[PDB]
Amino acid sequence: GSHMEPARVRCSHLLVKHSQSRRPSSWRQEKITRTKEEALELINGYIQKIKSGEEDFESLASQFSDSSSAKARGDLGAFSRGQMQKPFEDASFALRTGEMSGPVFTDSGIHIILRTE
Repeated sequence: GSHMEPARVRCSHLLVKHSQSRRPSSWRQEKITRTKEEALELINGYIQKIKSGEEDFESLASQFSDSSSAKARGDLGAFSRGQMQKPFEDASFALRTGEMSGPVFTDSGIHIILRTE
C-alpha cells in the first residue's frame, strides 16, 4: 500500500494505438490496422520480454511506442499531480518505486506505466 504521498513522481510510458483511436496514424505507422486485442498482444509481449530479461522498458518505450516521450526513452521525468490522465496518473501514485504496471486502458489506447521513482 501507499504509505507516502510524493509530490514528485517519475514514470515512463508506452502507448500503442488501435483501430478505434481518433488518430489512425502515427509518426511511425501510416494506418493503425491493429485493434484493441492486436495491440494488447504487443503490450503483453513487451512486458513479458522485459520481465524475462530479453529487453528493458527503455528500448520498448523508444522503438515500440507511439508516445512522443519515445525520443527520451519513453520517460516523462519527474512530474506532479494534475499533469497526466487520471487512469495513468492515479495509477502512478498507486504503484511503488520500481513497478511496471500492466495494460492500462486510456484515451489514446493501451498504456504501460513504469514508475521509476
